[PDB]
Order: sequence, then structure tokens, then C-alpha cells
Amino acid sequence: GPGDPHTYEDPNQAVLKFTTEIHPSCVTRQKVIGAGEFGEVYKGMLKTSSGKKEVPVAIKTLKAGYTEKQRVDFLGEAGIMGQFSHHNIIRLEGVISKYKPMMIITEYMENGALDKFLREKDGEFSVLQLVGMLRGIAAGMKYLANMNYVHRDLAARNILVNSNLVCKVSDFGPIRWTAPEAISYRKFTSASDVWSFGIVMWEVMTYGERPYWELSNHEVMKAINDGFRLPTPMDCPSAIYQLMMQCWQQERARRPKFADIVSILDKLIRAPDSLKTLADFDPRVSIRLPSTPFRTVSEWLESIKMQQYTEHFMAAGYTAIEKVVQMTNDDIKRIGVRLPGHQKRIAYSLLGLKDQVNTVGIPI
Ligand SMILES: Nc1ncnc2c1ncn2[C@@H]1O[C@H](COP(=O)(O)OP(=O)(O)CP(=O)(O)O)[C@@H](O)[C@H]1O
Ligand SMILES: [Mg+2]
Repeated sequence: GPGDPHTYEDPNQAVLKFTTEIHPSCVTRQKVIGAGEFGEVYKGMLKTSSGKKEVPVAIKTLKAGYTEKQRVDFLGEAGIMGQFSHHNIIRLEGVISKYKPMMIITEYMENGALDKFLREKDGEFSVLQLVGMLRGIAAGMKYLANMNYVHRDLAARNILVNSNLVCKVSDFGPIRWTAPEAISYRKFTSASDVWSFGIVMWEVMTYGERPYWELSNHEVMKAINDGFRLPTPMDCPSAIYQLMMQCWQQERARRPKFADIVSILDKLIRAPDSLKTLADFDPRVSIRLPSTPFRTVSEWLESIKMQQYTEHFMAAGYTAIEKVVQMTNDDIKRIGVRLPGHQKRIAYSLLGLKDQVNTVGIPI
């Protein structure tokens, strides 16, 4: 579980260790329900034990004529999925790796992909019901982050919905969903997943509108890099749009963590009157212009790419900004910032931080 060693970089080993090899005689294939990258997807039934009643499943298959790399990549997804056990993460029943066709057998999600489901159900849920869907997705992502798993492809199309409307993250083992630092520098983290989650929030509250659909990919690239952002969906609580914008902070360290997101959404759901104030919706607006105070020492340090010293500050008792602004340049040396260039970068930043805490602006 969390904290335990994980196997995210060895597909065959994860298949061996974390999947149940299912005998083909236990699987009954029924109607086709989708087309995947590697082959058709079916609804079916699974006998897990000789003396047990069959249970409904989804059956993902690998197309005939596959290459061995396609086979490894296909089954590798199950090796990842089998390490997870959470209400909002797709549950793996097992795989067939010994006989053709290769199969991945999962719980059946009758309502399919969330973006398609919401378009089919346009306008038919309450805002509160939509926020509960987002809470379920966030809870799954909180679990993945705690499992030190970065998803990299979080989008409404990769959330599946079952008959009880439970939303579950899938797709283990797309510029409009990807954080700026992940596109430009390939820095994928749970914080870039949080960016994606903000996009998912926008997809859900718009009932499956395509993000930045008015724009080409090249225009999306300028938008995200320069700081343009999606405008509010129609009928979107201000608290929910403000959370989207927080997920889309340019500086990844300023984005909320998934544990924070779940707590925020829980508070809103428990007091649903908090959802009644809406963000101003103007149908003529397609994009917001760029937006023009550090909460933690870690945020401040990462803003200047000095996060490698975070624990050095904490251990010495410099755990808040109001403490940091009292630091001399010799204190920085004292706690272990040895490299002169790093001393200089922190010293200069502290000057600006001291300007900030001493700023006064009282309207009369
Ligand atoms: N457990 C499940 N229950 C019900 N339907 C499912 C399902 N798993 C997959 N599907 C259906 O099959 C479709 C495609 O499945 P899936 O997303 O796994 O293919 P894929 O993973 O190859 C796309 P990509 O290559 O972009 O990751 C889904 O849109 C979904 O409708
Ligand atoms: Mg997938």
C-alpha cells in the first residue's frame, strides 16, 4: 500500500506479481462495448471460482497479429492496476497472458467514459451531483498520489462511470490537459496531475465541452504558456471555478494537493448552500487574459528552484515565512546552503520577501 515499495517501471514483473492469471474457460465474452488502442473491448461474465456465480466484467482484448512490444505494453497496464485498491480506481479482476487473445478483465462500468456520459446526459444532474462526481475523482487521485503514482493522462475520457454513478480513474501504464511545465520540460508530477484535474473539473461542469475547442493546438500552446485560462462554465459555483483556477496556477508548487482538493470539495458538499453563488457567465467569452504571497516555505523555495534546501530550513526551525524574513545571510550558510550562487539566489529573494511582508494597503 502507501509507503510500501511499488513496481511502476517493470511491466512483466508487475503482471507476475500483481495480477491473477485467469483461465480462458472462466471468461464468457458478450457484446462489444468499445474500441481500444490495442483491440476491442467487450462486456462479459467471469467465473472467479468453480463454485461461484459469474460476475459481470469488462474484457479488453489485444488484436490478433500484435507485436511483442504491443503485448508487453498492453498487459503492463494490468500490472499497474493490480497494485491499487480504492473505491474510485478501476478494479482489476485479472489477465489472460498465457493464451490468445491477451485479455485484461476489470469491473464493468456500465455508463462508460465520463465525457461521453455527460454529453448524453446534458443538463440532467444537479450542480451538487456534479460536484460529488468531482469529489470521487479527486479521492481516487489522492490515493494515487499517496501511492506515488503520477497518472500523466488525467482527463474525463479516462474516468469511467458505473451503474451507481461512481466515477473511477482508469488508464494506467494531449496538450489541452497537460501542465505547462510538463509540456515544455516533461516534468510530470502529482502537481501536473492537479492541473489536469482542473481541466477535468471544467469538462464535468460543462457536460463534456472540449477544452479550448475554439483554438488550434499551436494557439493552446501560446495560451497556457502566456497564462491565458479557460473561462467559467455556465452554472458553475464560484467556489468551483476558483478551485479550477487554483489547479491552473503557473507555479506548480502553488497548486493545491489532491488531499486539499478532497477536503475543499467535502466542505462544499456538506454545506451545499456554499455552491449557490455562481461565477459570472458571459457566453461571448472564450478565453481569459493572463492573471497578474507565499503560503509555505516550500512554495517560496520552489519558486526560485531552491526546493532542494526545504528540509534544511525546516530542521533548523525556519518553518514559516514570517520566520524566514528574520534570516541573516549568515543563517543561510549556517543551515547548510554552502554554494555561493545558491546563497546569492536566496539572499536576493529574501529581500523581496521582506518587502512583501512589510507592505501596507488599507483602503479608507
Ligand atoms: N471497465 C469498463 N467498463 C465499461 N466500458 C469500458 C471499460 N473499459 C473500457 N471501456 C470502454 O471501451 C472504451 C475504450 O476503452 P479504453 O479507454 O480502455 O481503451 P484505450 O485505453 O486503449 C484508449 P487510450 O489508448 O487513449 O488509452 C472506453 O471508452 C469505454 O467506453
Ligand atoms: Mg487507456
